[PDB]
Amino acid sequence: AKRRVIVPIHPTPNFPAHFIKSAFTTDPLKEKQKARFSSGGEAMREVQDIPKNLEGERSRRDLASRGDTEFQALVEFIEGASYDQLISGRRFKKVYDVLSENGHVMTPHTTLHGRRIFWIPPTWNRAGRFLGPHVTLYPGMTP
Amino acid sequence: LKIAKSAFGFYLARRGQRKYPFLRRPHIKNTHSMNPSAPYFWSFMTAKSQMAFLPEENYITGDWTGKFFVSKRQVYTLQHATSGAKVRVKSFPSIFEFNSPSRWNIGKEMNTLTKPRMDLIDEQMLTKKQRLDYVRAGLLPK
Amino acid sequence: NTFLTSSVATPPISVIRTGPKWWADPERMVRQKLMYFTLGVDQLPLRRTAVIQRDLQRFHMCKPPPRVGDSTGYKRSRAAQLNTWYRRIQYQEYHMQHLFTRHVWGLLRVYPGNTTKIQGKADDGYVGYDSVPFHRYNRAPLPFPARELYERRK
Amino acid sequence: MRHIGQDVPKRHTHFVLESRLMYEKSFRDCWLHSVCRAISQLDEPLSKTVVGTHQKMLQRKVTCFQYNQYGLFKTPYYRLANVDRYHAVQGVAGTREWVPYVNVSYWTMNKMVRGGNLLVHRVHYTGWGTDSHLKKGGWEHRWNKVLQRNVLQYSRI
Amino acid sequence: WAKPKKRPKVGQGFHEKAQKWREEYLLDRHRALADSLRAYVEFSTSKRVEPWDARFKPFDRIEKDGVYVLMRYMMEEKLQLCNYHHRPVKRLFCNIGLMGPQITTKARWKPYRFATNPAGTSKAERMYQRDKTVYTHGHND
Amino acid sequence: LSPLEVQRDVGRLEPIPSYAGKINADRSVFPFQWKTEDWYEYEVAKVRNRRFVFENTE
Amino acid sequence: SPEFKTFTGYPMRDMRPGYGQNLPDYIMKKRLPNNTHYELFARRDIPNEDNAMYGKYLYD
Amino acid sequence: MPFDEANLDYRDFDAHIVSEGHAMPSIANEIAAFALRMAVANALVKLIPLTRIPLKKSGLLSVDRRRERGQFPGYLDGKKVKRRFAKR
RNA sequence: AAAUAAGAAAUUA
Repeated sequence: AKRRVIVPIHPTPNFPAHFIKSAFTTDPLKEKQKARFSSGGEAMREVQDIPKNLEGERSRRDLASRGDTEFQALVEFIEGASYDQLISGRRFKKVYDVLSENGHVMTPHTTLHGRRIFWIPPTWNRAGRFLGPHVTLYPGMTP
Repeated sequence: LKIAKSAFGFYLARRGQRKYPFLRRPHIKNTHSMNPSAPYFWSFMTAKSQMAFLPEENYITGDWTGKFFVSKRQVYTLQHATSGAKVRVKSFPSIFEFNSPSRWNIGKEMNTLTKPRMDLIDEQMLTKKQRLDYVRAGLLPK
Repeated sequence: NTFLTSSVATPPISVIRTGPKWWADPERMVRQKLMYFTLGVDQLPLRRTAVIQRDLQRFHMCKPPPRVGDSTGYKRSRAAQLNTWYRRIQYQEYHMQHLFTRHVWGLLRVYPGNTTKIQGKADDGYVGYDSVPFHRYNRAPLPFPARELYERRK
Repeated sequence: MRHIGQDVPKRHTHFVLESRLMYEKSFRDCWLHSVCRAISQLDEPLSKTVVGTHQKMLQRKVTCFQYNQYGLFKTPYYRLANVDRYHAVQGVAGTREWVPYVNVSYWTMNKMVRGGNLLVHRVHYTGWGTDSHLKKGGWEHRWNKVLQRNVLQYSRI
Repeated sequence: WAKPKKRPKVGQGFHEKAQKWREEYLLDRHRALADSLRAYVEFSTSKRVEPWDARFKPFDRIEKDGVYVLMRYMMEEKLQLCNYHHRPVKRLFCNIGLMGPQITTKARWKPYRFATNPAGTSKAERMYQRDKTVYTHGHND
Repeated sequence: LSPLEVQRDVGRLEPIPSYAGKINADRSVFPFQWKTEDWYEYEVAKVRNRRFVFENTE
Repeated sequence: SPEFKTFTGYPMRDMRPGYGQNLPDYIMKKRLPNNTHYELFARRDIPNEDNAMYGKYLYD
Repeated sequence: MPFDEANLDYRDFDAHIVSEGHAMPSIANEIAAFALRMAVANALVKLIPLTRIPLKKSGLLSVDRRRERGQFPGYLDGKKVKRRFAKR
């Protein structure tokens, strides 16, 4: 069948074990599938919803020093109107959760082209002609 | 390329029918070099001035053993006719000889005396498919 | 007339569909008007045309008025009727232009483009110096030199 | 040789080296060649001092000398082959398959730009660019402006 | 990109055939050349139809007035020497100066291929009745 | 009233600008109107002279 | 002419139809290839770029 | 038009327009004229401030952003026309 | 081949 063969990569000073099992696969029927997602310290705490169990002096220090989270959320969402930030739908979502706690022929192919908040910005390996979200091709004259 | 007529058949791509900038096509194939004109006889595919000297190639430049064919930009001179010596030129399949000397050749380059694309076709250098395609164009009888 | 060669005729409606680009290009329309005015004849059809087209141009970037659905189809048919009216108002003009131009050329001792009628002078299409040696539509042989429609003095 | 112990993956890369030597030969022969051409073809008198039979004679003497120079490099540049220093891919210069300032073929330009190796900047594929001059008159105009700052801004002496 | 198939070998005795065919193609070309030179010169030497288009002015005018007067009395000899070939005719008209700026601007001339007809030409068909065996580029009768 | 002295705000009364009827009209001054020959010559001269500068001056 | 967008102020080309690299006149005013970009290509663009800076054996 | 919209007499004003874009031997064409009209209107507004309100409503000061498509060698004409297609 | 500084207007899943 002329079955393709792939030789294992062993851990390397720049290429640690988890990087290898997550970014590299020796079975080439599993190539070109799709992207996998994982979570780190904070996004993990959000997704996993670990209720904090009460603890020693630090935990009660932070039960007494907490203040209004109903308010703090609100503030942080507002703060997106600051000159150096944008207004986030995520920040808003967090506020909401705390309050409620109780052309057309081509826009398959234009899918990147509006003003788009990104997560991962596209890169030149994966995107041939896209210029970036900030770009204005047909600028008007403004004083 | 589809068929390899030379080594380069292996190295080169055709790229369909692709356009090159004016008067630069990678390979100089002068199909037109013998293209009869009475009034333009002395200006067409010849020297732009009649006061130019004959090219390098009409002269023996160094100590030679001998040559097989002379170059095709060599110009036919009265001595080519008169001397009765071998005058060969590299054409395809092999070589064209000027055997039957005439003064009507004189003063033109052998480019112009050698028909590059002959009306004659070998059926034995053609695949059965290619022969079919030459019958479609109304060249080969069948 | 400088443009003498055989030509391709386009159906009137496609000529009119060019709108501002040709049929209603201001520049062209004005010298039509000049021809009529000089002959001492009102240019009414030209003015109708200019009115229709002027307005076409003014609203040309707007979206059409919102359509409510009707079993009658009275709306659709009234829009259509108006439209073909305008089309005909302009056919009449297009005809006038070809008409008067040919007539005026007859007065100016002008030779038309190949295969063209000039009512009093060349009944079958006039031709001289075509790429093809016969008259195209008669299938009759052309004389050398080019046939003359007018007596000699100038 | 004969494909024994070859160091480079593509053998034809060597041709690129050969090409370099061609340009070298041209530097060695250009001045000479062109002088012999100009003195040969000159119909007007050469000068006050060299005229008439002397000039005719000297002309023929020179073109005889020029024909005698074996290996003198007369080939016009546009007839030399352009071949990549990397993958030995070839392209016709003045065509979209050859990229002039890096002097690599389209194939290599693509490979090198997409995996980042060349540092370039992406610009909308359909226009003239970021550049003012190209934006004005396109390729010919920018070509001209380059002539202008290489030559014309000098009043030579 | 498929590996290029190998080209079949040349032929047996095709080297002789190619030699002979080119040989006598050249021998033929000598007479084709001789004949077309004869034709070219015969054309240069012989008369042509009048180059100007009479449908426009100043040429339409009755042959007894205007430009035709200017031609009959001042230019006739020269116009006949050059055999009404359209190039020298147009130049002579420029140099007679009594027309002056008009030659290129107001006056119209026949198109190239019509102006090249032999004097006496009656029907247009003549353009197509000239000899095709001869390589003059339409400069032959 | 010259168009600048006219009071165009329905709700205010503004001080009339000091140039209102004052600046006079000479075609020699403005609007700019000029011969084509001179314009050509000017433009070309201005390009050719970019580098004629004495930098070091007393 | 300042009327065309392409206006450099200098006569970029001379408008002579026949003019060619052939002519003695052209040869007399012409930039020789020595020390132009052609030389730069001749030296710096070669198959293994490091062989431009030093003998491999030496370095090794 | 801008002198009209502002209810002004054009004869009370001197204007000179300067071409800062691509020069051409003839700017007579409707697009160039659109740009002209706009320049004049913006000047008029800097000069007679209140005149801005009629002008802005009649859409004189408004700038349309349109361009010929960038040149591009893929298309036959260099702009809009894709090359010939044949089924295999 | 085209609804893109051009100018086109009414029969969705």
